Amino acid sequence: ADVYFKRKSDGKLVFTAEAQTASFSQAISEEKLRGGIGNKPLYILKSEKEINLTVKNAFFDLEWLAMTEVEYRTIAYNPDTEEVYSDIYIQFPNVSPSGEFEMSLENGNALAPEIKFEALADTDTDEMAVV
Amino acid sequence: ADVYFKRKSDGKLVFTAEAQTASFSQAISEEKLRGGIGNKPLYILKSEKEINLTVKNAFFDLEWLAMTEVEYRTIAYNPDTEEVYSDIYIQFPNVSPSGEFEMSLENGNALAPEIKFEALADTDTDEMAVV
Amino acid sequence: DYHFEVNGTVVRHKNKGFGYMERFFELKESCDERSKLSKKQYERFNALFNFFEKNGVICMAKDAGTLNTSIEINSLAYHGKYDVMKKFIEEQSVSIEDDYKKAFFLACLGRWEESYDLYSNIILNSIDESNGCVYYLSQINRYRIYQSITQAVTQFNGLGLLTFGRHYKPFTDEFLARIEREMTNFNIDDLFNGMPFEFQKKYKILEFLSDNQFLYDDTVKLFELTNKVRSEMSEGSYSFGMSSDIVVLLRLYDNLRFLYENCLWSVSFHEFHQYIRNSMSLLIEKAEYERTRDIDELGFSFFGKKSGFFMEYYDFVNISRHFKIDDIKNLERSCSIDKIRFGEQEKIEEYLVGIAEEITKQFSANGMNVVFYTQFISEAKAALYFAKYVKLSEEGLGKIVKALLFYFPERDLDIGKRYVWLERLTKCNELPKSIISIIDDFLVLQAEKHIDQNYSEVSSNGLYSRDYGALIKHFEKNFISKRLSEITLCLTQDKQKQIDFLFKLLPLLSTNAKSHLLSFKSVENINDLMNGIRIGLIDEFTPEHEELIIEYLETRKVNYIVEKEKGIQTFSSNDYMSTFGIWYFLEEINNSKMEEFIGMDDQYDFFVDPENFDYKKFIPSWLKNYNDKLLGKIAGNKHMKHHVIEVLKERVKNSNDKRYLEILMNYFI
Amino acid sequence: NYIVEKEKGIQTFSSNDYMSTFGIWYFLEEINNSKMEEFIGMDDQYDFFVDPENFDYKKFIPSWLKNYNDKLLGKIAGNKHMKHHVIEVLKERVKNSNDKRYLEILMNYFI
Amino acid sequence: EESYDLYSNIILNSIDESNGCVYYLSQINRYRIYQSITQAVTQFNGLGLLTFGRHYKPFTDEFLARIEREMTNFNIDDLFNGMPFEFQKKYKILEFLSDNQFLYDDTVKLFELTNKVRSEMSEGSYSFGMSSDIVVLLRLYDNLRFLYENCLWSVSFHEFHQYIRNSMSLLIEKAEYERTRDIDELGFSFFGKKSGFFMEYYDFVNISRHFKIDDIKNLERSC
Repeated sequence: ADVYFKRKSDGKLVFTAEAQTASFSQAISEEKLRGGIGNKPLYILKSEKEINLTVKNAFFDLEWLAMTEVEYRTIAYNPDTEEVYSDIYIQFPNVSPSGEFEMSLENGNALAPEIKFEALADTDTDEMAVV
Repeated sequence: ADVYFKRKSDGKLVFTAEAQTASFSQAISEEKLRGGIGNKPLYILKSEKEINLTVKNAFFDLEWLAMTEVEYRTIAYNPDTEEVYSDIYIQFPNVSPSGEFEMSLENGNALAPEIKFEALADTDTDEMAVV
Repeated sequence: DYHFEVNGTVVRHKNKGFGYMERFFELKESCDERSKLSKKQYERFNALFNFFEKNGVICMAKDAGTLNTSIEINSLAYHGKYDVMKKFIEEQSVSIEDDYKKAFFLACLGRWEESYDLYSNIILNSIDESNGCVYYLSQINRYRIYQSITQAVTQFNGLGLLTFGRHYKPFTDEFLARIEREMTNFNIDDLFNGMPFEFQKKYKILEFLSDNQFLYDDTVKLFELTNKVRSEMSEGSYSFGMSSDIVVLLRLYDNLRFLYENCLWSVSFHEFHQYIRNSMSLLIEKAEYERTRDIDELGFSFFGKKSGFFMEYYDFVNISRHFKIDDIKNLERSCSIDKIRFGEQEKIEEYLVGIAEEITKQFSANGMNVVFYTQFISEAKAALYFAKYVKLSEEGLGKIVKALLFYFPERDLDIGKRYVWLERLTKCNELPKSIISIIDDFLVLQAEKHIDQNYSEVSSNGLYSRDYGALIKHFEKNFISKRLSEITLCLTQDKQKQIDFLFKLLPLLSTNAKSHLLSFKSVENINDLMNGIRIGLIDEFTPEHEELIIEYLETRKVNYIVEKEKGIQTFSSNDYMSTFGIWYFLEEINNSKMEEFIGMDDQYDFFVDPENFDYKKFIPSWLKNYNDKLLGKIAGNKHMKHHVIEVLKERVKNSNDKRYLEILMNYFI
Repeated sequence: NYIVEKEKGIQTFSSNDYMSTFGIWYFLEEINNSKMEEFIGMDDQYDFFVDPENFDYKKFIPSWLKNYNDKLLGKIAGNKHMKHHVIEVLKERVKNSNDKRYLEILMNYFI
Repeated sequence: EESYDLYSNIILNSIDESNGCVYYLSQINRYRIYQSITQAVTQFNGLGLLTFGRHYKPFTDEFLARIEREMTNFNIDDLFNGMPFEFQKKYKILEFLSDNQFLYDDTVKLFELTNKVRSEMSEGSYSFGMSSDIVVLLRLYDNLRFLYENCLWSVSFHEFHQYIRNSMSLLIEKAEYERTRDIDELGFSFFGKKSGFFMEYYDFVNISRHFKIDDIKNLERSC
């Protein structure tokens, strides 16, 4: 389990770590404010998928530190020792850099903390790509 | 909710305390064993029901402590009568103590521990009689 | 400088200088580099290798690889080998450390006063040899065993007289005087500070044990991890990489090992019991959740396979030791432990039968160690209650069943309590004949206890020897108990209580014994009626019997009228009126006089007049007590189905109880 | 793309919300084209609605129902062939899963 | 930087009047604000520019150099012992403030109460008299008041946020279960006012300050 964080359209590596929490929260049809209810012309509204994902220990690129929107990929061949086939490159291209301060200070620094981040969307829904 | 642990033999209170928890267990383990399941010629409807009551600060009257099957009897009164008030005296004619050793001692203090006793039933289910 | 994770890996934390710890692991794989050191230096490296591998220290975090590891507890005390301790006390003295193990075994065995004396002898002999570590630990352990005896007599002084039926004084008043004198003005907080400094700088890792609230850093971390895990469970997040559930699992084992090893008496402390109880109960909760988890389209493939967590022998001991019977029930009602695989079952059965023989010796030969009994009955009960989830052999079950129905004191396990546990054992494996023989001997023993002729079967659950016969008849359709059969000739209207015993033990009696009973002893009051139905003696509402029910029903109104004038409302939980109503609900009994009775019991009015019954007073908990066929065929009728439907629809979203959900799924479709 | 994905030997299941609504359109009969029925394999939901009779219910995901509104669930309710399959999967995952949405779905239907 | 410099003046001018507590609290507060600055510069110079995108430098490099000068090799556990003996026996109430892990005894009781509360609500137990779900509310109010009074900077730390977040979430969950409960023949509402718990002003700000969108979302989906 590893994360390669790159700047989209720039290709520069941001940091490497290991993902610990992966969330794939599904859409909920409870709001009732979806619209087009009484008329019901056509069922078009699909899932408003929400996905959150974090990392363990970020190691930022030294070259990227010099000059002081972003893609991301992973590697996983652990199940059934299928390393030659069944490759899964979890590709969210427009992951949003997020995260909170969370001043704990009662354990000291733990290298890099758990960086919050989620995948955004664009004109065409490209939230997640297995390849 | 001040309880008075009475004695079945004579009536002298064993101790008095205030109620902490009164758990009326709502659970029946369905196992096709009770009743007349061999032939089923009628109905029984006698599922076991469990009642427990725990206190937090006993009294331990000295006269009973002199001599070094048991009951209890209590009242429940709230000054805010509001619109409904009643002289509810919950009492089980046969209750047996079931307090464990419960030695914690990490804080260094125990004071009056939580005395937990379990109600019983003899011949007909005369327990849980509010009278 | 370096942070040692609980998994086994290490990571630089404040090592701003050379990576010596990484260098040590750098030489771990390089054979030739180790030989390049001096002979003594190479010898030290070998010793550190033995220490690190025993302590579970693994290589650098970069070379993670497989990190799943099962810890082991070599301490005999944790395994409850009470027989081994008995001979371990009388092995004289080889070394102070060997005496330290003896003292810890002495405390666990229950001989606390002897254990306290042993701890007193340890500190006096620990002046030299620079062995302050055992002196340090014994000083704390002497304080803990001093604390334990103080509450023990306090429990005997208070809450002890009624529980045991009398007062017990395992410690002489002089001993209680002696222990407090030696413990005067002793504050344990500064023990690490108030003790020579060469220890203070070398054994710094032991500073966390001096304070009385030493069980705080782990519990706080467990509490934070519990919150972190519960957040994942609600949100359904997939724990990639190292997962907190594995972390807490490893942390408790390290805490369990570090305390049972090195002979720390705090292992029996309730906070440690609380620490383990909350630790494993969280693990059971996530194990149940993982099995009952939605298979999402994303992240379905991860490190965890199918049924990633397995119940092992060590977990069973912890469950059987650091849990109480009520908390186990909460675990059962929250998580179904029968679904999760129980590994190394053969390594658990000998522990269960091993705890049975200790029970057998305690309550059969002479007396029992009461101080040990209090500290052992909770573990003893928790082990037998949890035995339902493990397959057991015929020989293993026989000893446990013999222990269950022949040695447990009634003060902690009444007649009703044993049947609940008996059914658990009987449900796991089909009842063989050998177990029935032990059960049969139990019932006849109770009959012979009627010598005083004032003993009455009183049970907490309301279940009597009535249920033991039902279990026997359920598994063995035809079974006659000779011992009870022969007893009837000698009894001729002499012991009425023993006479009443036979009525509810009828299906195990012979043809001649049953003929002699009903010859002139039979049903007279309403109590024997439902007993006969459960027995099977009474099958139809004879005209005389229907008179008995309404006659008793008439009595209730006499008190009902008078209690209303003074505002009283008697609600004794006899539930007989509910039985009368359910019979009338199928018009199996057609007397109209009892239909006149109304406003007596809320359940009773439900059955007699279904349509016009005031459903606002209906209680859904009564539905848990009802049969299958009546609920199943009532669907579609809609005369009274619709009224209860409103309650049924409410319970699925209001309550998380699975029993309510099952009722609305199997029926009312 | 689907056929060429086997050139590299790896299959693709992209969580993009195009194929999902196409089967719903065919289920609602808002499209009446026979060409689109030939497309099988791209999305599990797509095969669930385009060809429900031969759809492999082992790949069914209960979360799909939470996305469907009352009408779509009402329309798929009582089809004499989905009704049998949808009831079985719902009964299994109303006890295992304690989400309140699953409870509501089972209660609005099969009364 | 101004707060650090100002806190230097409080301790510097507290030499006289034998205040003790004001000097002691400001000294602890000085370490707390310095602790916040340590990861403040760590989350700006470090972490690159991820949440923001432009390198903000709120504190000068000279300021970073000096603050470490005096703050090098500082241990807060001995600060209370480092205080004068007269203060030690006179202000012993503040003895646990020196500990970095002071948010442990309070959390342990809450964690102990949470297990008791969770077990109580699973079995349908009724908390007669001193209800175990009210003491936790009383405990957090004192912790919130005492921390916010006397002007302590520790209230902004993540560990304190965890204490309130876990304690307040349990109260919401318990209050949800209380109203959404089965009725028992013996467990009637003799004098209980149904839910009983009501969201006061002080309850809302606790949820609006210590919770997070990730944390609050699971609360909604559960209660």
